[PDB]
Amino acid sequence: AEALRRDVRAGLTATQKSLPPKWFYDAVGSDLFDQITRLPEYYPTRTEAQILRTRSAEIISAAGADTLVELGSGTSEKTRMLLDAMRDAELLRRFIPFDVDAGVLRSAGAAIGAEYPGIEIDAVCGDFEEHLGKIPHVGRRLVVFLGSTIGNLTPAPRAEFLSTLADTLQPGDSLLLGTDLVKDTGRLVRAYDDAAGVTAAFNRNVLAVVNRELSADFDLDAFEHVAKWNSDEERIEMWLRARTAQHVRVAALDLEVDFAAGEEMLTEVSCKFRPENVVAELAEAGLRQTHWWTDPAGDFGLSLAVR
Ligand SMILES: Nc1ncnc2c1ncn2[C@@H]1O[C@H](CSCC[C@H](N)C(=O)O)[C@@H](O)[C@H]1O
Ligand SMILES: CN(C)[C@@H](Cc1c[nH]cn1)C(=O)O
Ligand SMILES: [Cl-]
Ligand SMILES: [Mg+2]
Ligand SMILES: [Mg+2]
Ligand SMILES: [Mg+2]
Ligand SMILES: [Mg+2]
Repeated sequence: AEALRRDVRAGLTATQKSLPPKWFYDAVGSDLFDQITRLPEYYPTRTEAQILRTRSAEIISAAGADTLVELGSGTSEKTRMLLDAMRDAELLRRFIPFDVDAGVLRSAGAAIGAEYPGIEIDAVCGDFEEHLGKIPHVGRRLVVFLGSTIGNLTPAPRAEFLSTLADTLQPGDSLLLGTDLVKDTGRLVRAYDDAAGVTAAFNRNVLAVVNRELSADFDLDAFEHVAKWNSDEERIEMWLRARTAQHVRVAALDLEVDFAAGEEMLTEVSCKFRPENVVAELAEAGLRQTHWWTDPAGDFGLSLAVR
């Protein structure tokens, strides 16, 4: 609660307004993201799923893990391919989902616990930039971070995250990391600006979160969804653009802020990767990439790495 107060105050009073994307993921937002994963324009989920379908047995063989830790786990739908391979290999003992959204952990924990009789479920609620120490150091761990969620951190915080995560890995542990790759810029923008309007609803939902949690009065349909490709930084950006001037009261903060007509507020970055740079970022964090896989079109990459 304090985290949200501080993030919203800092974000809305900055000259370039912004909100952190972790706050998209309340119950409504997590469900909207689940819908995003099945949009025709949003290739990341099905392409990473393709790689996992092909490579899960190999990944499990390489890792030899009895414990799957998943960061930003969400519904853990793709994760079931890894869990199935761990069960086939007679290795699976434990699943540790980690997420900021307590609801999605309760749902996924319940489902996975039932689908895999005899495995321990130990859900951890937290922010993966601050609370990795809540994850138990137990067993032989395959730590999984799918979806290119690592791209939702800009380069300095990403490097700090990776180094911190690397320092939690013991010998015998492995990191499986999904990274979305640089590609045609039209395909990229459309993946964040679908015909169905679902991404736009997901984006505007951060305003609903602030409205509810902090007693604010954002008018959601006064804000236009804008997805941009930033070619200098090689990242997708999501923005909310005020269609007309807006006066917003955030009552829990005793705060009033103004949006000019046309004023844009940054709600998310999604950094896109060049394959050879993924090796370098891992190495910088003290991790040796041991395997690299891509889908048949080269849209998406999956790394396995160790200390
Ligand atoms: N800072 C943060 N700390 C912990 N979880 C976060 C987070 N920011 C986002 N999340 C969670 O990470 C997930 C991002 S969406 C990705 C979901 C799923 N792993 C997939 O690959 O499809 C959501 O479940 C969201 O609630
Ligand atoms: C979760 N993260 C990987 C998504 C979040 C997202 C999807 N659409 C808009 N934002 C992405 O950056 O593609
Ligand atoms: Cl819009
Ligand atoms: Mg059996
Ligand atoms: Mg209005
Ligand atoms: Mg309205
Ligand atoms: Mg538009």
